[PDB]
Amino acid sequence: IVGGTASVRGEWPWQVTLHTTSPTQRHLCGGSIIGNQWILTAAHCFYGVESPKILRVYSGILNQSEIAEDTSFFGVQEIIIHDQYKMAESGYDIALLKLETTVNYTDSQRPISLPSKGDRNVIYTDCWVTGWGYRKLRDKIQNTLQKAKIPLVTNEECQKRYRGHKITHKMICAGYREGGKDACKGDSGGPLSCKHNEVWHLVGITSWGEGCAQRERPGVYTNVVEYVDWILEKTQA
Ligand SMILES: *[C@](=O)([C]([C][C][C][N]C([N])=[N])[N]C(=O)[C]N1C(=O)C([N][C]([C])[C])=[C]N=C1C1=[C][C]=C(Cl)C(Cl)=[C]1)C1=N[C]=[C]S1
Repeated sequence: IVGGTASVRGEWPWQVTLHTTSPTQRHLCGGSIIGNQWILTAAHCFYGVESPKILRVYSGILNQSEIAEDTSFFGVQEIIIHDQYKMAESGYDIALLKLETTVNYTDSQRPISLPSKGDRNVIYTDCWVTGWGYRKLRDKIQNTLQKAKIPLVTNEECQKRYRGHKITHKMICAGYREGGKDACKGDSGGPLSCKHNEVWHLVGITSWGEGCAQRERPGVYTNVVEYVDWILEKTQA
């Protein structure tokens, strides 16, 4: 996260850090608890990933340093990538992680509510992007979970900032005209959480963008509300 600040422990209880154990363990992407055994994240996070066996999901984390060899984690039983996904910039950058065990909800770990189709006309004015991602284009994973408030921008506007791409209705953008605050490398798969009516809603999934926090270059996120039926379909046993 660029231009953000340290989060308060348990402030974003649905936020998980997805680690890979290959070649040595390291943070790979962000993700969001949406079910007792379901993590919603970004499909592009799995480039090269051949098996769920090398994945480890850690919940209730604030600092990466909390994560050691003796720290409990959730194994991944299945990786479900949208069959229409090809690359981040094209869309359908969404994926589900079916955990090998169920998450016991608590103040440090609980699920975030999915947006409702009737919530497509709502104007979210209190959105935040979070992650252990880069603070600078060429930096490294951050120890403490960062947060940044970022206003949403209409797709028409986003399109103007990305004339080389096609911004579809299954995408949603957020950023400041002058940049300064944005998601960056390592925040991918993480949530774009918007508080509406005293309830936090998973509005988007950190997907892509040109550089980080650049002026006139909003971050592009997967528009979650467009995938509620897909999510129901893939999670319904
Ligand atoms: C994600 O942490 C980052 C988040 C960056 C979002 N940036 C922003 N709001 N300014 N994701 C990517 O870098 C995704 N991605 C891209 O955004 C582009 N953008 C073009 C316009 C330059 C290109 N390629 C990717 C991409 C990166 C990595 C993989 Cl493995 C794949 Cl398949 C695509 C992370 N995503 C992966 C690791 S960190």
